[PDB]
Amino acid sequence: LWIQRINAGARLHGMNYSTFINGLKRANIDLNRKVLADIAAREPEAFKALVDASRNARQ
Amino acid sequence: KTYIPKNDEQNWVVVDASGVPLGRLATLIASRIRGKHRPDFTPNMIQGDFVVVINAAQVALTGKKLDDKVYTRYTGYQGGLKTETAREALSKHPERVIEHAVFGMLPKGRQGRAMHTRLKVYAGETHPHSAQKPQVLKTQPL
Amino acid sequence: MKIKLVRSVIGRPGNQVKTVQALGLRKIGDSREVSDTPAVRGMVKTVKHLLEVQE
Amino acid sequence: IQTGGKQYRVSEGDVIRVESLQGEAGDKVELKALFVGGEQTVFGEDAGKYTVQAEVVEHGRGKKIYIRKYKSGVQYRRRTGHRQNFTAIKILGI
RNA sequence: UGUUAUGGCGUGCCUAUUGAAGCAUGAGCCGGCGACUUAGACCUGACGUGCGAGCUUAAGUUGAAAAACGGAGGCGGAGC
RNA sequence: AACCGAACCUGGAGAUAGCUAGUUCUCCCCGAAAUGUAUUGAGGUACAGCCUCGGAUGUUGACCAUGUCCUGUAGAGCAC
RNA sequence: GCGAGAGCUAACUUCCGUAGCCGAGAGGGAAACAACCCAGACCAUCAGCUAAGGUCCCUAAAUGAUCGCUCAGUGGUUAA
RNA sequence: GAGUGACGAUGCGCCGAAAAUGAUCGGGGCUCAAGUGAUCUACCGAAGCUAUGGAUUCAACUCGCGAAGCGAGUUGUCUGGUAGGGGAGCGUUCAGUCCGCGGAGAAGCCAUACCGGAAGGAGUGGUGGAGCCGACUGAAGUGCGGAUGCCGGCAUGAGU
RNA sequence: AUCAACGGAUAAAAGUUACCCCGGGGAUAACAGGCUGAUCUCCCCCGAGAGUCCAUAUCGGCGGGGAGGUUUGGCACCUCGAUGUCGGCUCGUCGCAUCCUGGGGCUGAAGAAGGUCCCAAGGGUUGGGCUGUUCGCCCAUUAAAGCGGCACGCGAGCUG
Ligand SMILES: [Mg+2]
Ligand SMILES: [Mg+2]
Ligand SMILES: [Mg+2]
Ligand SMILES: [Mg+2]
Ligand SMILES: [Mg+2]
Ligand SMILES: [Mg+2]
Ligand SMILES: [Mg+2]
Repeated sequence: LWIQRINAGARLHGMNYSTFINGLKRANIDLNRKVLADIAAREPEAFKALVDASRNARQ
Repeated sequence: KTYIPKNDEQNWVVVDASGVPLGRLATLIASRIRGKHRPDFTPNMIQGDFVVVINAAQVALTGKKLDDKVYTRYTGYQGGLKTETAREALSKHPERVIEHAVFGMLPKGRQGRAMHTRLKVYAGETHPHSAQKPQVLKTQPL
Repeated sequence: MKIKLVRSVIGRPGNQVKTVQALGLRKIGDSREVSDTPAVRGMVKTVKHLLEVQE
Repeated sequence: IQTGGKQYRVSEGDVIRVESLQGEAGDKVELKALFVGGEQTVFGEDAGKYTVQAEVVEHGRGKKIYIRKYKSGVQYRRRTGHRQNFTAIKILGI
């Protein structure tokens, strides 16, 4: 359920779960994992920030 | 703990079928019908959008429309109650080709069946505008 | 010589289970520093395919 | 979470797995992994600068569960009790 | 706490068996009844206690709101 | 005397039953076998093997290396 | 599975050898599915990483990147 | 007027290719790869590994005690299981002992969201209307879903 | 001591049961199904030779590759606390490897009548004599008087 909500929002900001998570992993600093689904669902402002950070640590 | 929903929204989408490969189009509709990007993101109920298909007759099929694509639909006690039709032969029902490809990629239970109410297929372009008094937010395939 | 059990002992021949026991590895992930002696290098070659070898 | 919080909570008295600092106001400081304090959003190690402050409210046993196990035609039936121990913590930090 | 919608998951029980949801056996349901015991101065072992290089009584006898007596005999004690 | 290749009733009698069924509170620790040889034996049984508990011993057990000996399969070959 | 006999170089066949699993083994995968593949379940959690297997929708996760092949739905019924 | 004909190797494909209830690769659908050869990463994915909390087994190490040993307490380790073996206990009747309770309400019955690791145990309330709980120790006709089990009551078929 | 049934039951011992009885076994046969497919049925390959001449209009030695699952079997997996067993009748439905009828190609097709192969399962596929018969033989017709599956389809449907 958690993963489903993540890639839904990840795809809202031109990404996807696979990619997004790798970004947060590549930005070692980011280790949300648990909680991460609620941010996507309730805090869209905040979720976007984490998408933008994930995009950096990758490409 | 995890977040649940509301229902104040009922998004209506207007996908065009024109030249899109059948299954390729189908996928987009089935996902937007279930809960792809999902409002509150929950599976105990329907969060899905009301897809409206237009240009059903102008849909695309690869190497075989004449051969291979055969809609088997076997009637009452099969006392040779075995009916088959080529996809080309579905010039009678273009709306049922899209319809009975999309339902094929949907859950099949009590809820799943409830989901075929959301899909509303039409063969025309300007004439489908029947169920088009609510929202008409056009979303292209890819 | 760093050695770690990466594959399960289930479905693997007796001798290989007995070797993996001698090497003191009890779970998957279990890692240990190893001797460069011919017999201890010899144990590690018997069950090579079940272990991840660093050096 | 995995034990020991994070996040932009408020002044909430939540329940977590046992902390050892027995009795009331045993004071606990939390690492923090994200925050929305004053709408300002910041994540990992940049959030690590900041910390959360907690006060050990109580020590308790979680609602009794019963661990039941069954294997068919083997006459295998198991019945055992269970109660998970927790530490309730009042949040009141940065 | 009760109840309810929808989602996921999900092959009664026992027996017998290489293999039971099995279209193999049994059983309508509930209540009650319903299956490893007792004996012997028997044999052999674990635990235990009392005396201990020794230990012990049987039948009986006398007292019985109760136990004492009774050494006939039995076992260690030498084997081949 | 409503079921006769030897009536019915009571008893011996809880006949025998290597066969079928059934065998009831709980948690914990270990945990098999379906093999070998014999059997008027082959769906039974004796001894071993395999399990478990207690005692003794206390590295003798396991794997792997080295050293040594044993061996006629795979392949090959046509000297029998 | 591997190594043989029997058998038609048949059998979900039979009888040995040898390894592993089921028997007594739950969990993931293989649609479903004792045995195959991964992996051996002390209990709790609305945490994290991986195996075999996967990442269009049903269904978790790239409708991934690059150079090629096939146009028969081959893929997704065997030979001379 | 510019290349063209034959033996062979190989990759993927073609024909050869007919069985009985209705079809299909699980399905939808797929060549505008969701097929397929090769290389490469990123994610999913189990009761495996990991995080945190707790319990058990064996062990070595501390100690409460007149000693062994039993309790506690670390640390390590263990904990799938059929036949079977080993350990610790729960419950029922009767008994001896002690502490009690009861017509201002005993047993039994009924309801319940409480306690204990389990067998189980308590509180409160309701019924009942005269006996009974707890603790230690002793003894058993001591624990049932099965036996086409026995006795009894009541269902189904059926308003047939 | 051919106690040789050779770890040797007594010194001493054959048959029969359709009159049969009990305890069991799907540990084990007969029916059906399942797996297999030797045999069975069909189809394909090669082309010796027959066809006055010409391998292939028809035919196809010796030999080779498949398919089917209707035969006889093999095997012994569910069923022995019961899966009624041949034929008929009644009732159907389904495969096509098509008996008729429909469309074709080749012919050793002048025509008419055929032969043979391909496509095709819509409907059709007679009544008697003999035998329990399925089968088969005969009589008399027919466009034709098909071969198979469905527990050798069908007994809580009938016969016996
Ligand atoms: Mg039986
Ligand atoms: Mg009797
Ligand atoms: Mg071949
Ligand atoms: Mg009963
Ligand atoms: Mg048969
Ligand atoms: Mg018969
Ligand atoms: Mg013709």
